Amino acid sequence: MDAQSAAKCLTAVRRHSPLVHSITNNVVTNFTANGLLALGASPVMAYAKEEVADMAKIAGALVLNIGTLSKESVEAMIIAGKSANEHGVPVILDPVGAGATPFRTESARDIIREVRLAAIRGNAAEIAHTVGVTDWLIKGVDAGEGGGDIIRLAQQAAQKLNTVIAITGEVDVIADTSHVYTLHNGHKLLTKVTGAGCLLTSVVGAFCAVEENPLFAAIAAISSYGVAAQLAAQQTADKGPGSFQIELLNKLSTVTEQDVQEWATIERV
Amino acid sequence: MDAQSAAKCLTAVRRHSPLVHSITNNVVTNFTANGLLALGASPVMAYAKEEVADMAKIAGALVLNIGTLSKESVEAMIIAGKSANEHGVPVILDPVGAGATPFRTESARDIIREVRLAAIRGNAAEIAHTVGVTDWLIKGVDAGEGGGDIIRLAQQAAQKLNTVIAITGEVDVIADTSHVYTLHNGHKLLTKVTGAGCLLTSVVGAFCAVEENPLFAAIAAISSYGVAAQLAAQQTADKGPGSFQIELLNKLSTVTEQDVQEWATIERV
Amino acid sequence: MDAQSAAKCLTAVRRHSPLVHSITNNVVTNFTANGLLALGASPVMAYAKEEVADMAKIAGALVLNIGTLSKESVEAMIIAGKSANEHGVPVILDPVGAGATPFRTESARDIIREVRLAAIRGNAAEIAHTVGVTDWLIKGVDAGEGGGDIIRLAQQAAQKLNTVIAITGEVDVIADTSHVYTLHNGHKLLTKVTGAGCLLTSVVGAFCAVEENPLFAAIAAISSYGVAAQLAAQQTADKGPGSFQIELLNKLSTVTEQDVQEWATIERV
Ligand SMILES: Cc1ncsc1CCO
Ligand SMILES: Cc1ncsc1CCO
Ligand SMILES: Cc1ncsc1CCO
Repeated sequence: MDAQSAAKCLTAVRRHSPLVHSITNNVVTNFTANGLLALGASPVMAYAKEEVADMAKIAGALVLNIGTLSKESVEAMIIAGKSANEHGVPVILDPVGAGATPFRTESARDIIREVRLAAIRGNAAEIAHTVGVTDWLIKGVDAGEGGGDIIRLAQQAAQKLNTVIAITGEVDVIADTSHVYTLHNGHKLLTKVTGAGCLLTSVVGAFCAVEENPLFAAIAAISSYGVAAQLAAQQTADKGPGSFQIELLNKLSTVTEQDVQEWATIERV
Repeated sequence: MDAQSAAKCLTAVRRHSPLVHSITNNVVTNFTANGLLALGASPVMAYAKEEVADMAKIAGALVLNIGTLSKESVEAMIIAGKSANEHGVPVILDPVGAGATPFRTESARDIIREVRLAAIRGNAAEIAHTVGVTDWLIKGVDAGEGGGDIIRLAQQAAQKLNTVIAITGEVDVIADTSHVYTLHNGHKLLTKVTGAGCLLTSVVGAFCAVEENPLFAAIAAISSYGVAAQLAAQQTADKGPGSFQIELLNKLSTVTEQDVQEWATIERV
Repeated sequence: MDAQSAAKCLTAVRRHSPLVHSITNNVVTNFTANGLLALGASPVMAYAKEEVADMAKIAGALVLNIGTLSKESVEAMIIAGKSANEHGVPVILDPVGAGATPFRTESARDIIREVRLAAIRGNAAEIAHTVGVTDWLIKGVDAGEGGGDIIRLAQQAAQKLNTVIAITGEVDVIADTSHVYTLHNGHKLLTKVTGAGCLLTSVVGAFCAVEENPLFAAIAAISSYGVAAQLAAQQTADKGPGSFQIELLNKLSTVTEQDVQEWATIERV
């Protein structure tokens, strides 16, 4: 895929306005919903065991996030995932905090055993503890803590689970069983807005609802989000993280196809 | 009622600063509270069964919203409603998603059987499944999917439950047992801000706390909110949904009596 | 302590970026996290009984808030507090609504019996019902409902629990077993932003993670927050509470040491 192609998937999402069902944490519910609305999609949050199966079956995509998990919410995520798997609705997982505490690592591993996933998104450490692999990294600072080792972790995980693995960082690495790509987009102010990464996972869900190949959907989602963020930072930079949060939402609704073609960097490895 | 009268109820709300108790969904808690504070009221959220009855009895109004309901939260809403009914505190209901899943339709019907309501607010479909009536509509696009049929649904529901029914849309229809009105106010950017409709339901609650006739309170609440939204969009328009959300809050605190008299359209049918 | 000293603790917080674990209400989760990120700290929310002990032990500080409490969340706060007490992590408590309903007063008293606290923050009424003392006051209006009586309540509570007591109001009163101070900072627009007080409690937590004497940490935290708020209001004033919320976040990230030295008023009694 290329910048031109990613830009086309963005226009598709806006034309179809897919329904994205989220079972997420309570620190990012409002931001995630506002971001999806700004982008042009339709968000819906539902967590009760008596309704998740019914809501998941009528959605375009299902997004699972364990940020502030509980025994009952993990049980609901699995019931919802099974329902989506039965009706052909792509499911995306964000294993927030996997590795930080055993309860999170356990819940993450349980979900991947019971639900077939179209994609998994998180930092290096979160992905390694979820799949149970090697190569350890949190995010990195400068120079280079290892690029080939991250590329290797991504491919190994993707091959074992037969899904798409997107490891985010200053440089994004995305891969499926037989392909690997590195992405250069975004701005550091995204680290000062809670839920920024989570919103990205939901946007990936929106793109998967309109593009059949999950690898292409993920690449187009991450490239579009990153360009919106950079353009927002240019207008937001020395004002602060408060103004950036608001301008990010504005840009998610005004970013064009030409913008993505000009500022998104996609490289096949 | 007229624009002049609606404008007077707004000044009343600001003078009394009523305490509005909300039992709502976790996607709109922060926005709903900030909007009520901006308007000039006092919000309070409490959901535990061991305290809802005590909190409801000291409030000026009670607002129930099933956006992200659970078995226990529906039970709490009913305990709270019964307490308010015992101490003369008006109760308002927003049956979010009624009809979307059977669990939501069931919970909505259970609440209206056990609690006496001053008003119910939602779209056409939500109102029809909650009361169990005819006439089906989601929101409409252009031309006219039927105005008289919506007017009929509103009056039928209002007569059966002896309460006020407010069906929102590009054109708002409000009615009680013997009166019907259509309202023309607002801006479409309200559809790009999550919780915008919910905030409106809470504002109706604030107005009911200071005006004895619930039909008049609802008309004045919806007219004032809509004018604040239009004035915000004029200053927010080509910047985006992010800037609009912030300007809506600003306008809820600066909108005047003259503003409402000039831009709110109220028509008795 | 003085303005010069408080300013130094601010730079410390930004250099260390402490991890602050919050077990709080769902009306202020997003705002609290964004404020901590803006300030320069690292927030983490976790509420499940199967993980709070593990998360608390690796944090720099623990913050407990009963704003929208439940039977299970109070149980979790206590398990988390015990763990922090075992690993030397300072714990801060915000007894939101203590006195409003017996369930809140009871839960607040249970926490102070089971957990050793570095500090407690709330209004006069909340502090009196939590500790079970005299002197009653909500916030005050003008003239003077009693300054010496508030000073007395603070010292009595601090002596009995051997902790720091911070009673907020137009004038802030902070004290420990043998010292008392009054602080003059902030702006009234903080009352129009939900979670403003709660964010302050979390900021106190961030400062306690880097300064050994909790009294000094609290003084420096409250002075810095108040100066950021005043500077934001100067740029936000006649636009509204919406713009202020956003500018407050901006200022929490741009406020300097010189700013605090110039606009914070600290007086030892
Ligand atoms: C997006 C969303 N999901 C359940 S409630 C809600 C807020 C708008 O009612
Ligand atoms: C409005 C509200 N209700 C319970 S907590 C809260 C946030 C301010 O403490
Ligand atoms: C700060 C925070 N705590 C648990 S989830 C979360 C949102 C970012 O994932």
